[PDB]
Amino acid sequence: YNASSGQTLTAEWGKSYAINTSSGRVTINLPKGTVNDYNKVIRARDVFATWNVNPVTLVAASGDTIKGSAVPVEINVRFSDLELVYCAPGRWEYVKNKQIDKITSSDISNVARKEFLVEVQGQTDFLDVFRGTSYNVNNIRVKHRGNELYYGDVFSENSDFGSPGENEGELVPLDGFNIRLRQPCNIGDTVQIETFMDGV
Amino acid sequence: SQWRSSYTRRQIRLLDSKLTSKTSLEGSIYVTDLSTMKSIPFSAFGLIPGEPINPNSLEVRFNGILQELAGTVGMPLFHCVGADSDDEVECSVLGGTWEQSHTDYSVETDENGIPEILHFDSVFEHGDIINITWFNNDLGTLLTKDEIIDETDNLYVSQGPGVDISGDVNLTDFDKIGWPNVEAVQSYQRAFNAVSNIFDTIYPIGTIYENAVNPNNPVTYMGFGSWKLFGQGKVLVGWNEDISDPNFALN
Amino acid sequence: SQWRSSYTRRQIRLLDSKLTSKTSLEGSIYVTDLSTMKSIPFSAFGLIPGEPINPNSLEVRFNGILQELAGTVGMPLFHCVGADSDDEVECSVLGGTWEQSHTDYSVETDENGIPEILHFDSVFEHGDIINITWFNNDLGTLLTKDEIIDETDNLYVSQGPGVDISGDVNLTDFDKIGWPNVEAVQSYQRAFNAVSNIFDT
Amino acid sequence: SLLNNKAGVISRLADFLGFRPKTGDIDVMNRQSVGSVTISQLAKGFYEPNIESAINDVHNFSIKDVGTIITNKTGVSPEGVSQTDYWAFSGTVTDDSLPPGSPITVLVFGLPVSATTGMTAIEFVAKVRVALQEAIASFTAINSYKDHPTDGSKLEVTYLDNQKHVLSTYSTYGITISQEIISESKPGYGTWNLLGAQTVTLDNQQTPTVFYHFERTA
Amino acid sequence: SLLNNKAGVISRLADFLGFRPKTGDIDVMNRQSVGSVTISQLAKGFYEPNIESAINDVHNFSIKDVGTIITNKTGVSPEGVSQTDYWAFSGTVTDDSLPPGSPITVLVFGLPVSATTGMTAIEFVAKVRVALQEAIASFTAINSYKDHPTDGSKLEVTYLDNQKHVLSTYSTYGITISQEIISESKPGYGTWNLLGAQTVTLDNQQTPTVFYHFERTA
Amino acid sequence: SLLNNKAGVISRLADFLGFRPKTGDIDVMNRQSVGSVTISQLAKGFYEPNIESAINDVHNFSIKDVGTIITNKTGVSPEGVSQTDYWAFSGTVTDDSLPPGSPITVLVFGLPVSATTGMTAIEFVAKVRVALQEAIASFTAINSYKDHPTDGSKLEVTYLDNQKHVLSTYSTYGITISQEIISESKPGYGTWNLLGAQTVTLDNQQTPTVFYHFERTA
Repeated sequence: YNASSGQTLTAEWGKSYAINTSSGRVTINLPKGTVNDYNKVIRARDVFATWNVNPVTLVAASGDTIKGSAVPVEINVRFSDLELVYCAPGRWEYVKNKQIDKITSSDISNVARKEFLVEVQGQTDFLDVFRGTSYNVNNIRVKHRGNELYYGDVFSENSDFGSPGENEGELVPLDGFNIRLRQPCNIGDTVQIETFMDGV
Repeated sequence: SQWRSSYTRRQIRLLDSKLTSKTSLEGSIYVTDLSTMKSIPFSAFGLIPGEPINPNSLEVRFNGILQELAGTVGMPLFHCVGADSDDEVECSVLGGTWEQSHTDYSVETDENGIPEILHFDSVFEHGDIINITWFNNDLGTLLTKDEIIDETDNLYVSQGPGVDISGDVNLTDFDKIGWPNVEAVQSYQRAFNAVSNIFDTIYPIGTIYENAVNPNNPVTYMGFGSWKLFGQGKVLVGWNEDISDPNFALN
Repeated sequence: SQWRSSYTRRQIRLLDSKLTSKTSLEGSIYVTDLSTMKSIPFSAFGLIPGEPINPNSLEVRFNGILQELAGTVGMPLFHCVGADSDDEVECSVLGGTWEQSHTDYSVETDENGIPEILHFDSVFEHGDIINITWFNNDLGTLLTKDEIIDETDNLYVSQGPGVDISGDVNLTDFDKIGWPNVEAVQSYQRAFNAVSNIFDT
Repeated sequence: SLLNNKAGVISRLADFLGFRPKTGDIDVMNRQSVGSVTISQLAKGFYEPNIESAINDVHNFSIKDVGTIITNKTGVSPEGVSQTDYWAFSGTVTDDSLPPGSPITVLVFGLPVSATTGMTAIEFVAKVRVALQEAIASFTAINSYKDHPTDGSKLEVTYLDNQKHVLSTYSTYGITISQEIISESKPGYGTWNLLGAQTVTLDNQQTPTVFYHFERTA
Repeated sequence: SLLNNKAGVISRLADFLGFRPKTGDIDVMNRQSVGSVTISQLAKGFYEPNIESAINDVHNFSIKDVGTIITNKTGVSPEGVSQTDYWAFSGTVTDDSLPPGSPITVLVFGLPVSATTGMTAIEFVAKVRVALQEAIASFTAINSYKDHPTDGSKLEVTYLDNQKHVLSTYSTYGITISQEIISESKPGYGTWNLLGAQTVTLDNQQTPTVFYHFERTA
Repeated sequence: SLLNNKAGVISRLADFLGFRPKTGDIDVMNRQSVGSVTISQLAKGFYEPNIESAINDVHNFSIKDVGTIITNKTGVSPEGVSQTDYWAFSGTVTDDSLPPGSPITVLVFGLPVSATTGMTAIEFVAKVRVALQEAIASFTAINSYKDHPTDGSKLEVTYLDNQKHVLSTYSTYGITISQEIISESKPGYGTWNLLGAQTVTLDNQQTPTVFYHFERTA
């Protein structure tokens, strides 16, 4: 597909595509509504890499997402090749990070750290976890610099975790946003909390 | 995960040859013969080990002027009119030697992470300033209370203008219907808060409704209103305000 | 790796009249008499089928020059002083016939949901170049309850309570209507989302 | 190409505004092209042929030294003539963003005129007189003004230079401001003097021709 | 400093392009510097000495009034001479973005020429003739053109002004467009007339010298 | 309005810098206004009247053809005169960003001068001599320089053009750089020759008046 013809393109299931974005943008729009067909890969790539420079513009049309929030994805990756099938849970698979010559492969989860220096005593809970969005419960991270015990598959008296703002005792379920702790800890005894989170 | 940069930016100032007499410094000072070397390698700008930019959306400017440089792409293209020695088009050398501009005018970005060297050709005045603005994250916009007010606009149906009701009447007896037993209703506003409000204006008391097949009280299929069967074995005929109508004027 | 960025730049280069040889193409070529048509429509620019200029933000630039053309809104206002025929004040016309400016200086953008069209007024040299700014629109939405819960009643009516309908009937026969051909209907609530709900009620 | 074209100017200041010099131009001291880069702009850093030098060169070219004889048969002194004009004013000063009698400034052909709302053209002109004084006092483009003899709403105007000045009629604040050109400006420079008449019979003419020798007095 | 330097120009329009005036320049009416700010640009708001006024001043300086006698021993009328040139064209019109015989416009030395792909230089020139008519009809830089007598692919060209015009050979759409300068332009202005010859014996010369008195007829 | 005003210039290059042409200006070949758009800038795409053409027009106007007789009673040849100046230098070269004896470049009235820290004005001038050679060698604004006879810290300077050059005293790197104007430049162009003296008794004068006929030799 020339970068010269349109700045967009659309829709052939079993037809495979070298992509020129040099002359300008390429905005790809794949077929939609797709019934139960799935089973259908489409192919876009860089024979020559005009990705980077002027990249892809990948547009799924509404409906079934490719992945996540369905907003149009863009690929800086210089070389690239795009294997995407319509996947029966109304989905378009995308091979993560890939090109010729290069194994970029799989995916990188996201750990960030935020230390809580404890003051004032009290401080048996911490709210919103990382300010934006939520904590990811499955891997509990909190430290007194002693690294605190599991929240666990079964919340226990053994597991020392408050979990958000429970009225009395402490809440059996864990919530991402707000956490609580059974301990007042101490000022200067630092509650050091991290997540293993999906998206940043 | 790296959270990288979230914008930042770069700008370079070079002066030529001995006029500096000093070598390049960070992204602050650069030095060269300007006519000798087109483009830039950038370690010339300040470098920090995030891979800085979306190479696609790249603000590359010089003087104080916004100008489209990076890649030696342009919507006019004209690599064949890169064409030094003013051989105008067609890529065939005429007059002086034409050659394909691999680097067309302005900047030609390069290979893998970012341009490794942005490859530029144009003349400058020996003191240079080059505006390199490389964004990350995004830009949201924020408005107060006008969304919730302006956005529902097409959503809802508004109350619109409120109406006073000067004409309404009521039955002072609901067994025997009609005059002499009728009572007009004093002025008050209808601002339509719910459907029933709408319902009363469309079916004010004394409204004659007829469903064809439904024997049921209208409030059954409607949901509103106190309804009485009416005019059985009786035709409805326009009552006249001209008393001369012997039947249909006087009651 | 690169975080990249969320944004788009757009441009046109137009050449006037005959001199082009080349019709308006994508956001690549545009041809016209600059004299004749003020502004431009954009399909003549780079377009994704949607989302021009998240309405809280615009930068449209021409030449290499950087100025607020946007929307033909301006802090000077001068919607009067747009003023072809150059009468200065009062918008009352004197001498040559004066115009309250439909489009005051430079870029106007009409359209509602987004501005599918832009308008513009300026005179340029034969060759023109344009520069265009589309921010990521997506996010900001706000405010919680106590105010918006007060926002509803004084203004937009309400759905009010929903009503069960036990007296509905449906036509079994649509040529010769009704009895014997009728069907009693089971009870159902009517919550009014649209006027059709109302209309049928 | 407009990019590096628009790149262009930087510093304005026609010293710094470039000029493609005339190819093979010796007319300066039999030396260099008109508009060639000068030690003025070198000191200012600008290394290119420029608009500044181009003006002074031809300027220095078109200026004959004091005492030079200009000779014609006609007899008009070479000395330039300034343009003299009327500025016709009409209406009453009107500002609807201020109450009546609101002092405002009005630019008359670019001359600010302080006037209060409600002034007719005459009272407006009364204020215009104040500005024209400054235009004379600042000596900006206006040699002198004079009140229109039979009209208070007009003013006789004289310009400093010998150039031609044509301006556009406009109406501000309910005051129409128009320029009525009275006298054309005439080309010339400096102060010149007719020496007198020389009658000359050309070589094979029968008819003696008269000349008028104009010395430069300034 | 390039910042506030680049700040500079704003409005273009050499009216509005500033000029550092000549220091102590009376040459205008024995009054003001060349390029001093004029009532024209005041009316336009521009308050600074400018390029506009600088051109008209020296212009008004270098223009001698009608009837002025120019005298030389040589005898060439002061009247300027326009430059006359050939425009040499070659090749066949070629557009690979369009089918053969595709009407396109070709800028010949900045003159648009409507031509269809496949036209040789001659057919191209046939179209060039159309444009040159407009260049004459619009009276833009081109006084007249004439077909090259022995060549259809060349055109004899005449320019409006008396200036010198040198252009660069280029080849567009398989059409090489080159300018062949025929006649040099000569300095001068207006219409002038030789009165005749005056033979003059200078004061202590033995040899009578002849002069040629050129009156300005326009 | 500054928006579309500032829109303005694009390409700089006074070819491409517009000019509002003189209204009703025939002075070019009795044809077009001064500064009218020329085939030069047409070829360059610029379709508007411009500053370039305006300079050459009046230039071509103020240049009398070779052999033209200029006549005066005074007797000064029309030939222009370049300005000659002193450049007074003082102090010791000082760079506190470098050790003593650190080679640096110093711009003298825009002329780079390579000098090492610690040089007094004289040693600085010793280097200034090197630059002035280039200023002569590049033939930029400087016709010639000469060492001040009694002062090493001054230099006699001559400029290429006949224009007037006035520069500002400044002190860089502990070196004060000032220009001392020696000789005024005089208006004129080309090379001219006095033919001799003509004594003329005007028509009804009693007194014979002498003239001086200046032929143009270049």
